[PDB]
Amino acid sequence: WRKWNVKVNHNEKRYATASAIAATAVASLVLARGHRVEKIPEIPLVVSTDL
Amino acid sequence: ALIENKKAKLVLIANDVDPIELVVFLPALCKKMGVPYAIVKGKARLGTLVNQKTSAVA
Amino acid sequence: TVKTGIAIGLNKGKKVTSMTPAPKISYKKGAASNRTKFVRSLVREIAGLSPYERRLIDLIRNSGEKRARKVAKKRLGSFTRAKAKVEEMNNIIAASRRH
Amino acid sequence: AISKNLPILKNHFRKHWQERVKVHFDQAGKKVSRRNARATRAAKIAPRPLDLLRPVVRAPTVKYNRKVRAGRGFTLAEVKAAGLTAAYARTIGIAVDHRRQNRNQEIFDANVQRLKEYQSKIIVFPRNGKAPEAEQVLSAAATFPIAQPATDVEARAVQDNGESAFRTLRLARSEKKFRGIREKRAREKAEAE
Amino acid sequence: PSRFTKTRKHRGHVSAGKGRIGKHRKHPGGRGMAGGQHHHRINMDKYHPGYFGKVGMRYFHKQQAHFWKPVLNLDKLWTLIPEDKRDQYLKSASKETAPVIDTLAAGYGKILGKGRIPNVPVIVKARFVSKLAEEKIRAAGGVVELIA
Amino acid sequence: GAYKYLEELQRKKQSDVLRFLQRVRVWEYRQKNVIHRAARPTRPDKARRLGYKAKQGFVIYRVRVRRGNRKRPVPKGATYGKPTNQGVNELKYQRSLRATAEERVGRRAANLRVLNSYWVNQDSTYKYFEVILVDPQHKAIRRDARYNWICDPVHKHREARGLTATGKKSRGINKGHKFNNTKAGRRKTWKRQNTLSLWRYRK
RNA sequence: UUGACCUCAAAUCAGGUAGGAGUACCCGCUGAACUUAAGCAUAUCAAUAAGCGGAGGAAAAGAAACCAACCGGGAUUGCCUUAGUAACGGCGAGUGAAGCGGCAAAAGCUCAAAUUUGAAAUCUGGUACCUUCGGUGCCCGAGUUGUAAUUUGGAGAGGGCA
RNA sequence: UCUUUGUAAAGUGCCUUCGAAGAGUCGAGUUGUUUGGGAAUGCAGCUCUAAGUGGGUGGUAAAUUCCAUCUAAAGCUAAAU
Repeated sequence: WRKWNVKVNHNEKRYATASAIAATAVASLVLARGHRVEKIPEIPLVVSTDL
Repeated sequence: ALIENKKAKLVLIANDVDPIELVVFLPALCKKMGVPYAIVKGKARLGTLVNQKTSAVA
Repeated sequence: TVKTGIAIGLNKGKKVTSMTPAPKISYKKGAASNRTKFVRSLVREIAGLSPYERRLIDLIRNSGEKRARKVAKKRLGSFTRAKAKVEEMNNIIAASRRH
Repeated sequence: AISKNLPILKNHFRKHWQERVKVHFDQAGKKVSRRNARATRAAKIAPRPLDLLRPVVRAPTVKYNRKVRAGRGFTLAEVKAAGLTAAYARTIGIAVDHRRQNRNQEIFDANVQRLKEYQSKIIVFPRNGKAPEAEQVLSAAATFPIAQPATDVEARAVQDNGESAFRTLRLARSEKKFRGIREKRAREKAEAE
Repeated sequence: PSRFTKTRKHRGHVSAGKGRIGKHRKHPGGRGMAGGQHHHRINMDKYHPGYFGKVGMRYFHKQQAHFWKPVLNLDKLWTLIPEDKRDQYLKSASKETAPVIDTLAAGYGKILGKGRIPNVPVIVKARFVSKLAEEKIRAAGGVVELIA
Repeated sequence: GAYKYLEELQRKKQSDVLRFLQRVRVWEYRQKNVIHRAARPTRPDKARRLGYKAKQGFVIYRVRVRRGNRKRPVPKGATYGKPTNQGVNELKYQRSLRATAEERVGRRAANLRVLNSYWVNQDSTYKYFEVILVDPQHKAIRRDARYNWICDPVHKHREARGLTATGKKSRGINKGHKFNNTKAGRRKTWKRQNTLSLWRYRK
């Protein structure tokens, strides 16, 4: 009966999700996370629905 | 039930009834309804009369 | 028997239209039946009275209704039951006098 | 034992509480199992809605009688008014509650209308017919939602007649408080010559 | 996190922050609220006066639903009506169209007069009302009708 | 119907006729064995009412059980504890004499399942009951859909588990505000109220 | 003495059934003390451990002699809450539920007490056959001190009209 | 797939007369135990021991009016657990 799951405010979770979505678009943050997107044309990268 | 609506023309009550409470009221009920009743001897006789072993009333 | 439309007072509550539902047959349970009266009178015809009931009848005859009710409150459980039993022993006395 | 300025805490843990500890690790698994049971039961009763039709009922106490919720079953008066017998109602999917009494005209009307529209919407397959497969819906509760009845319009005219609504409350409470005294006084005044 | 605790910092020092003279013993003062009248009476009297004894009447089988009665003040009264309609009503502040406010539907039992509603008329459907609350609604030009 | 008359007459307990019958019958039952098979119910109406039907596979066993409190079975009255538990004499057994009688009868006729039992007599030292039992392996009971539930396995030793009428009465199984401690099982209720329920996302 | 009946026995009579095990959970009985109270006796630990009896895949409970006081809910169970609250308590240490509400699941019912009385309509067993978890004939038996059909309070029964 | 049986079985509308409903039990006193249950929550022993618009309950003992709500002293029952 040690605590395993931790409650987080819904709005705080969504705040963090929005920050992560926004950081997706930042070129420097993706490089810092190390995602080898240098030869990508531009980010946030978008493709057609054929994908 | 027959006595209670006076459809009985004669009632015969066996004296040999083991739990006497089954027939103690029969004389008083017969008197109240005004039917003729006789305390006859032997529930075995009534059983023989109705082709059974014991009948305790006919 | 309608409410007063006010949250305070004797008949407090919302004013609504009432339709007085059909009584359930559960509510007719204490009711007396011809069958059970006939059977109970017939059983009394052969059972007789209890020792404390004869004591009650003698107490009503000699001592009085109050003393009988006290003894019947002792013998039965409650005061209401004592009143009812003394009433029925009064009925027995009256029936004896009448016939 | 007792220490700095702190609230007095009442922690009931001086039995063998550690033996009776239930940790709900199976919350997710139980949710999955419940959804699976609902799915398999729906498949078993495939054309049927997986639940029964419940009545509109007024919540009992003075804290909740402002709200209307679901009941247990429709009264025998309600089913008779809807025009069907209790046994058949039970077979074709209406919850019938025998011990609930309706003293209320608008709860009566709301439940009868619930039953009428239920009969209008559902279709009963005949015992020996051709089985018109009918695209089961899975929730009578969602198909026939409980709607709180509106009481009065949002904007109406102001009627003042000078009672302040506080003196009336005070006087009602006082009349309740002193009714028995006044009745007793009337009895003594009548009985004394 | 255990790595942040002071046990990790006491690793190395003999007594673990509990003292050399007065050790960390088991229960040197008693268990729980022991000795509240005898040797913790000073803490009890300083920090929790009124602890010991009983004062009022009893109430067998008390129901809290009987005493459910949330209170609404006049300042918060106007927040019961929908926000988009609020400017409309304030501008069309007149009789014969006043908004009826069902405090009982909103979840309140009594109306209290915390004061200063605008001088528009308004219909306050309550089941209990304060003297000053009814006075202030009447002054504003509305009315309170009692409900149940 | 004679059963109505039997019922009212049996209610009239202190009437002279029932006093006489009580005396003679209590002497007879005292003279017979402590537990003995009865050829027929001595209260036909009461057996019928409690569930007995006069068909093959229904048994009546008369049983007498000793009256009084339960003396604590300790040597020389030594309890070795607190003065509260020092009592020996006027402690009361928590199950009724009816339940004790029907449990003894079930132990005797282990093949049968007790339907019920009813009071027939008592005296200073003994109380007398008649136990209705059903033969669950008789075909007249296995067929005849009115009584298969007794031959279903979950009804083994209802008297021992407390599922008979007196068992429910003793266990306190009844609806109301007076049975809040014992309504669905005393120990079940106690476990439920003394469990600490901790969810994944703690409250 | 033509033979019954009742009660009680005996059979290596015909066919069955119970016992023991496991016992995590479940249904009861029985039942402590250590411990806490900074001592200790009521209290607490605890209606717990140990002991005993009895089940199942769940058990138990269960269709109100319920809850309520409302504009009334409507079998039981479990969860969130009520609530560490009402209350109990050397009113000390401590203990301590329930109604309403939101949910999960929802399912209802049958006996006794009624004359079939124009027909004991009921059932075990033996024997025979068959399509053998059984069905159908005959025969004893059980049973009127009551086995079938009908009724269970939500009703229902009887008799008329439709 | 054969199996019509069966003027067989069940449900509904109106009216009339009825409408049986569980006893050493409810209940009361007292004793022990138990409960949060407090002039006594349940259980058990003992004593007393009913009634039929009766009985129970309505968390302060009692006597007088009412009212509200169920219908014990018999029984079965899946699921959630």
